[PDB]
Amino acid sequence: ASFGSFVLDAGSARFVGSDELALVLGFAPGDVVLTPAVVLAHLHPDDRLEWQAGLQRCLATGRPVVVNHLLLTAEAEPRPAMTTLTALTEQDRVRAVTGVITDLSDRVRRATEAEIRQAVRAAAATRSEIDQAKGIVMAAFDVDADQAFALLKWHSSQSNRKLRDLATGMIEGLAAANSALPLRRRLSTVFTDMGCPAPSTKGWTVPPPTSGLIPTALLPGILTRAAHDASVAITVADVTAPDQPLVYANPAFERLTGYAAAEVLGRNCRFLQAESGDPHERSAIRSAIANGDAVTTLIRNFRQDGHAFWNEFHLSPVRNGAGRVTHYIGYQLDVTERVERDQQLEQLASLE
Amino acid sequence: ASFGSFVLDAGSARFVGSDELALVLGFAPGDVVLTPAVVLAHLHPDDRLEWQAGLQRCLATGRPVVVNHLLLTAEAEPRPAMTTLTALTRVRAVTGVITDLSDRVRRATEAEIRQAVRAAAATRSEIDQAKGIVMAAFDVDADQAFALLKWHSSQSNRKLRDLATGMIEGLAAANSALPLRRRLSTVFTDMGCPAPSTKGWTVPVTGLPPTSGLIPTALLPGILTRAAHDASVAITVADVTAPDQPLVYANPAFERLTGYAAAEVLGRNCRFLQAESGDPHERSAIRSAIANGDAVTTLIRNFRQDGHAFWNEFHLSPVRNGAGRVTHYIGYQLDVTERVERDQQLEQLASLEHHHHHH
Ligand SMILES: Cc1cc2nc3c(=O)[nH]c(=O)nc-3n(C[C@H](O)[C@H](O)[C@H](O)COP(=O)(O)O)c2cc1C
Ligand SMILES: Cc1cc2nc3c(=O)[nH]c(=O)nc-3n(C[C@H](O)[C@H](O)[C@H](O)COP(=O)(O)O)c2cc1C
Repeated sequence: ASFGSFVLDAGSARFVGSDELALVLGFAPGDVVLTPAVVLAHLHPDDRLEWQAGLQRCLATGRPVVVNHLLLTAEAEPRPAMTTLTALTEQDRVRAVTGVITDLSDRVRRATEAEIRQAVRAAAATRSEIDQAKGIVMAAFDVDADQAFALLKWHSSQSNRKLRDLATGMIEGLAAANSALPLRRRLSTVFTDMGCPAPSTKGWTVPPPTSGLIPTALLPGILTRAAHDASVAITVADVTAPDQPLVYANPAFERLTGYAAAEVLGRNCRFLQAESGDPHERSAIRSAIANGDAVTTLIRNFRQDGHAFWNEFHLSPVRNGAGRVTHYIGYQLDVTERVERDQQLEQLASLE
Repeated sequence: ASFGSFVLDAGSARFVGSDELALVLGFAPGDVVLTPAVVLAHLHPDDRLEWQAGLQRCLATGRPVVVNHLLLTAEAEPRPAMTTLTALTRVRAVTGVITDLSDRVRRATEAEIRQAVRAAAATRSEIDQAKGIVMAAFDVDADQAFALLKWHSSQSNRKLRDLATGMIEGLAAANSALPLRRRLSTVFTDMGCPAPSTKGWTVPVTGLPPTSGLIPTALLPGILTRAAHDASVAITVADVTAPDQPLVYANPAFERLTGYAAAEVLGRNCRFLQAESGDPHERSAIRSAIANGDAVTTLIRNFRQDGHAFWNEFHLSPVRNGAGRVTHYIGYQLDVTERVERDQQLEQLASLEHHHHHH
């Protein structure tokens, strides 16, 4: 049960296994004729080449051999085992080899809970925190793990930083970042603070019966109050006047842009661009307004302070009783977070 | 594998020990003459009797023998060892193989620990990933994210590592159409965490009077009618002079938000968004504010025409005619689900903090 024995004759290859050998392997003594192939069968496949070689060398050299290996069990886990081999030399020639397979299970020393905890914590102290960085990126841009992984690799190349170095830098960079900024824009600044290229700034320009249940007399006060209280920016420009000046700006516009409604009347809305308006973008807007068509524009803008943001503003033409388009309505929206995410997908697409 | 061998002639008791046997015991081959008495001197007293018997047994029987024992080390703890004895056939001599199991035993222990570390390293990576997912999904720091993972592990009676795996697998399988915070919240509840709260509130409004700027007063109705029509947020008007405060205006942004066409809601009170599930106290708060001509903001649970729910923060602004009579009310509905979902997670952490401070 603990150990078994066999003998092989060099000349005739006659293998005689003992009753104990079958028992150490998981057999009854008489069940099977014990053979070397059967012995190898109950060894872990990693042990079979060395075990065979150990025997062949004992036959060729006659010196004793010891092989460390496992013993497979049909149901249970493998047990540590050892095989010793010795030879009988007749006239400087090996006549037979006797082998002894022993079960080392009773000599195994198991790992204490303490040393395991020490080793696990040592590894946990030296780990790369990319898994956390992976989770932050996937959730921040609502992308999957693979996509989040791909982005982190790209960002490292641009920063010329180790992949793990990017993970730590991003995490402690995000932690010290300004919480008042939205997350996606916060993360992009963390990446640019580490040498990654700033995101692109290019934009684009693309193109009521009446219920009668409101008294005509009461409509102006109702509609005036509605524009005042609306949570999105509303503006009106007199396209008949010099330089298409603004004639209305609601409080939401002040909040969005930092310019007080009073101190903006009479001016063209270009001022939101500071002195950084792109010429090609201006031509698209100017051409749209002159043509009296309805259009939507994505553009970068700036508040009365330096704070930049993406602005998707829609332009609606309004006619008078004569059918002449005399005013335009502008609907400004801060769409920074959508654009930040969409730019990351552009980046992933570019990796095709 | 460090081992040594010997051969012992039966009749003459001649003992031939290998150079390797000398080294196993702790001597260069030339330093010592190898005799059976020398071998036993490096075994522990308690092994000597069993070892001698095994050697005598293999001689008489000729049957293989194995003896477990120690090897004594000068100024060091003994090493585990094992002797194998085979006879060369009567018994002409016995071949012995003394093996030092010190290395094999040490490596097996080291391997068990390595496998353990790999298991722990895997469980740490998933917790770290889930920690990061929570951090950015709800925009909270790592301690808060980790605290919420511990909280939701407690509420679902799960171990933190099992929760982490469930959240990652579940989120991956969630419906991509749901905005992330709603999506993740339903993953926690699908795993046994209790459902989020449903109770809202109603508060007053804490400005400057409205003006129409420099819009020509004649063009104002057309200009601002167009404005309310194209605005991206919902706008509704109710006539509080008519019975049951019916809806008299609703812009397309309201139609997108609720799934109701204006034609099919004009003339009805807005309560239909509550789907007959309005909290009695919340309704009374709204009624009282309206009856008093107050400006209030209300958070309430609502449902589109298709039944799907959303958190609605809608502001109520009274409109007074020339004589000062409130004739209409304006409502601005906003889907603030994602914000509310974050506030609720933050609310769970703040509730725990208060508990720790005051118990
Ligand atoms: C009602 C209205 C609102 C506008 N709002 C914005 C805006 O928010 N941001 C912006 O960059 N341009 C806006 N524009 C465009 C500018 O006012 C300007 O007409 C356009 O950029 C062309 O500028 P240019 O005359 O310098 O080429 C708006 C135009 C109108 C008519
Ligand atoms: C302009 C306006 C908009 C409203 N919008 C909503 C809404 O979107 N969701 C909601 O639950 N209640 C809304 N209400 C409140 C209900 O229509 C109703 O006044 C309230 O539930 C009163 O309680 P009762 O229905 O029990 O009388 C609104 C009220 C007004 C005047």
